[PDB]
Amino acid sequence: PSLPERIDTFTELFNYEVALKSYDIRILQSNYPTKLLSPDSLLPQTSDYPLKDIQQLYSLANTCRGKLPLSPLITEPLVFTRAICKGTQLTPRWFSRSGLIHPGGGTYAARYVEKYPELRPKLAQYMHIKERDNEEGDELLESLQNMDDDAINALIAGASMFIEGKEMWLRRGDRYFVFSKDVWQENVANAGLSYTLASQSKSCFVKRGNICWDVE
Repeated sequence: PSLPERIDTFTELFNYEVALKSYDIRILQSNYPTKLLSPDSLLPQTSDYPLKDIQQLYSLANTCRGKLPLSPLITEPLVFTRAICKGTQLTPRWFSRSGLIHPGGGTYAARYVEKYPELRPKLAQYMHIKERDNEEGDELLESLQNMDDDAINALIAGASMFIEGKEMWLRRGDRYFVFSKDVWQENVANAGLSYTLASQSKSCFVKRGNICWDVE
């Protein structure tokens, strides 16, 4: 049987009621916007802006005075930077409607809570998962925080499947189901498959998520 056919067989060998746990995808997406999951959100974003505007923004952040950047492209970072300077309240709705990510990398919310620590509980949901200490002991948040780049990027892409450490996540219907290796590795073998992780593969001809599939 063809490789895509064997991969279909594989997904059919699971009893989705034996999953270790599952998550509703719609709720995951509403709670964790792509930008709060992506590794690249932590890196500087200054390249998406005119250089002169970024230079003026840094001067404003560093001194709270000077000439104001004229690009319409810099409105949100300008409003944020001026708010810090002038002690202006930024509401949860402001963060929720924003682009979330500060030009310097990381989130508006994380910088705001660094200035006003009392707001950490109210604004945590607008911070990047890697900026959060999980003081709440939230199981899904902790699960997401433990994913390496290739796994979290598979999740961001809505991949049909991906390996997370020793567990496999499988999309079925409106949920992701998580299975133990006792189950999923047996099903690999019984579907007539073998696999390598994308980060380990030297040739990844048939890719799903971070999984490089081949025949057994």
